[PDB]
Amino acid sequence: AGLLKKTTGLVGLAVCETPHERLKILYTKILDVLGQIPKNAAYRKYTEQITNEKLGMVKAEPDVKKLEEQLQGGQIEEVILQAENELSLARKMLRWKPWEPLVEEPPANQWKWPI
Amino acid sequence: RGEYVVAKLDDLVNWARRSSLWPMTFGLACCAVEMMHMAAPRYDMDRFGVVFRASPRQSDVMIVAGTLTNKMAPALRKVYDQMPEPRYVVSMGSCANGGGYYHYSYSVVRGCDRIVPVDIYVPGCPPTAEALLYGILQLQRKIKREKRLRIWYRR
Amino acid sequence: GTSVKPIFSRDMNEAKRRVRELYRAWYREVPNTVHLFQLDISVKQGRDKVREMFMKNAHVTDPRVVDLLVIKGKMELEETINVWKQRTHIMRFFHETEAPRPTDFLSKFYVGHDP
Amino acid sequence: TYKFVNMREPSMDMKSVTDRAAQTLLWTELVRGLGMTLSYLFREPATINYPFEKGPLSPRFRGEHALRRYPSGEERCIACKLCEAVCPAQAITIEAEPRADGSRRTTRYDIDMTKCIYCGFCQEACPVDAIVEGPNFEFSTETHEELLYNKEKLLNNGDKWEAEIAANIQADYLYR
Amino acid sequence: DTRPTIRPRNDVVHKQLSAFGQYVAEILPKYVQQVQVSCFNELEIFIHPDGVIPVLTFLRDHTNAQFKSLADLTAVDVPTRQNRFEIVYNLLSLRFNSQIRVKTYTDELTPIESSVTVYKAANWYEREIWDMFGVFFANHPDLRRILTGYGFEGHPFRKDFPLSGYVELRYDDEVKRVVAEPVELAQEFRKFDLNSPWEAFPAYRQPPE
Amino acid sequence: PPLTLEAIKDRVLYVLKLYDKIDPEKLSVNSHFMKDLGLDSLDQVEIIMAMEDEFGFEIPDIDAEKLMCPQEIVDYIADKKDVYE
Ligand code: SF4
Ligand code: SF4
Ligand code: SF4
Repeated sequence: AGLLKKTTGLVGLAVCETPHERLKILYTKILDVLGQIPKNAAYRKYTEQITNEKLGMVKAEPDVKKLEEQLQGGQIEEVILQAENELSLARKMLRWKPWEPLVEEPPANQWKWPI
Repeated sequence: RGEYVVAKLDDLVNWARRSSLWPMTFGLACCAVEMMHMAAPRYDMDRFGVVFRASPRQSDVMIVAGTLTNKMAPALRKVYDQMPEPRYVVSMGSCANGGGYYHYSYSVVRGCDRIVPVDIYVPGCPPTAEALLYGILQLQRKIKREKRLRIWYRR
Repeated sequence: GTSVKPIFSRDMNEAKRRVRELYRAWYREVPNTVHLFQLDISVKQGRDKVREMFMKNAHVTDPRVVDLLVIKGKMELEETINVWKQRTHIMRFFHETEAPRPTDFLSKFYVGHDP
Repeated sequence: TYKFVNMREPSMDMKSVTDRAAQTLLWTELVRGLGMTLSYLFREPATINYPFEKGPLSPRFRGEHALRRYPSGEERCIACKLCEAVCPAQAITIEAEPRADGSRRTTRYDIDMTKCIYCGFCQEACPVDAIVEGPNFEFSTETHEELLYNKEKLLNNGDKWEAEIAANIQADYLYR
Repeated sequence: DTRPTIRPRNDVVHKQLSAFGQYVAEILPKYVQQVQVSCFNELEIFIHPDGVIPVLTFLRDHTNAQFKSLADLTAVDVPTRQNRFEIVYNLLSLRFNSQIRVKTYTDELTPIESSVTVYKAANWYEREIWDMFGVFFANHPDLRRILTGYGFEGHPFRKDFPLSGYVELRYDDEVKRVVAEPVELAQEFRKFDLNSPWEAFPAYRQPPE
Repeated sequence: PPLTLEAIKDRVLYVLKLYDKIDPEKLSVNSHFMKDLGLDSLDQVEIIMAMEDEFGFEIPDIDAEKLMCPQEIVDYIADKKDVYE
């Protein structure tokens, strides 16, 4: 364990006295929205791989310090904030459905260098 | 003599006009470094009676320093008009006096003299601090070569 | 082929609609800019100068280009009222200094060997 | 590796608060500024007595140009035209036509001071070290036209700042 | 380094960003037309105009990308292609110390939805492109002229606006103001046709037409 | 006192008379701006603006295009002003 973090070292980014539980509830939350997107999508094929992966590390080891090394995400507040925008990123591409092939192929000589 | 009294008065009127004139800047570009890098202790100019001071209503000579863009052109003209008479302008740097590097570009006027009546030209990219100090010295010597009251009396 | 993405217009109707209150905004703009910027040119002088600039952009027949002229058109009026521009900027359209370029064949022939 | 700057954790003991309270009540950090400034006052200045003495320079100093010449007086310029081929501001204009003794050397060498950048690319571009950056800098003029140099002006400065330039280029050709 | 002249090349970086390029490709293959790694180890993403918001948001919050530092946004205007304005962003990720380039294509008329939602850094990296190039980005807070004279016409950094421009300033006595006029040059900017008539690099040789 | 339609009729036709291009001759009760009087759509924006100063009123652009003759100008503003004399 450890005594409360006096300062996370990043202004604006405050402290959270409930590291593992807040990470977990946010983590099942992103598991929830992962359901609506189809499983066959490479999004869901890749997020659930890292979902079940580092949900185990937070669940197995409850200490703040050991979790920091295992996830290499600085302080927990950074990680949960990082996972927070992962939730928002999950919501945006829920409606986007970027799984069908290219919208349209590029023009013939649009790419390729030199001109 | 009639010419002698106007001669003594003319000297007294402009003897310190070349020693109490106080420079004015606009400090556009890298020439704005030597602008006040001369105000640094090494090439002291405060000793020469000159001392940098914006105060556009209460200054004598403006050292135009940097690249003169068209976008700023109104600002300089309104400053020079607000400038009291007598007034002199010094074009420091190749860009200020003649465009220099950017002479061919679209957003710089080719030389400051196209905008303001330009006195002694000090060249340099940038002019090494004493080169303007030499240029300022030339301006003060030019002040001596003046017959203001003499011309008035001749008329 | 003709498939292009909009910004503000679909049909010339709404395209001509945008230039309508663009004129309306500009029509009411003349009385204040001349007085507040302290000019010499008359109010109707400005109004027709606004007017003629419309006629220059009149031969285009593409809803796709007019709006680009509209946004360019709406990119100037606020620059005048909010004293962003200066006297050399707004009297510039009042093309005054330059000599009048000769128009007949002889006068162009006399001035120089250019078209 | 890194180190913090702001964090201080000022101790709240009776002795420490006394120093902080004393500092605020009877100003001490401000008097420190007075002590530092007064110590500055009792120190000889660094000002230089121009023009009676002028600050130091280097053998590589880049100033007013000059077209040099050989030991016998021949123009080193041959109008190879490399200098304006690298002149970043296109301040160099060169033309060449025949010279009387069968030669076809240059006629025009105008480096516009108001266009020039004094980067020194010209002297490095010259294969015969014809155009160089002279040591002089006191050539301020009151007419824009004066700074517009020509062939004769360049050659005259070459004959004026000759001994100095020759010594500098002799003291610097090993570096280049 | 047995060859001090050449820049030493690295392969562990080379394949890893190559793998990450595939990673982003699979995640959202709707917009990425193709991904190109570089010998300089600068992988680049080629996206579609409608794809600006998705990919930019994707690299911003994703747990394996975290690219949230907008380096720059600019245009590489290429007349020879129908989409002359080539809008390109540069992204930086502090967590995985990598730099991502996302490249689009656009005509003079087609818009691009503003990226201010992704990065508010673009706020001013958006204005100048509209000024310097003329391409207009939709739903942006402001499209003001930031790097030109007031009332300036055209777009300079295009390959159409000449170096000297069209208008020149000068202070005139009659009007008592610095007025404009068609440009006139004391010296014409001389031409330096310097591209050699001999092929330089067989590697980057253009395929025969 | 209210603002009658004969008032509306004259003052709508009054400032229409004041603007420089319109000649008194071709002006009539109908005096359609496009095919009777003869102007441009921007000039149509011009006159409706002149109506704004005459009345001290406001008209939207959604209905400014249909105001194709003084009769509609008279009828349209009388409709919203809710005065029918
Ligand atoms: S003359 Fe040289 S130093 Fe001075 S503004 Fe121009 S480029 Fe900069
Ligand atoms: S100065 Fe040197 S480089 Fe320039 S034209 Fe003469 S010989 Fe050639
Ligand atoms: S020093 Fe001046 S003349 Fe020589 S190459 Fe540089 S800009 Fe041109």
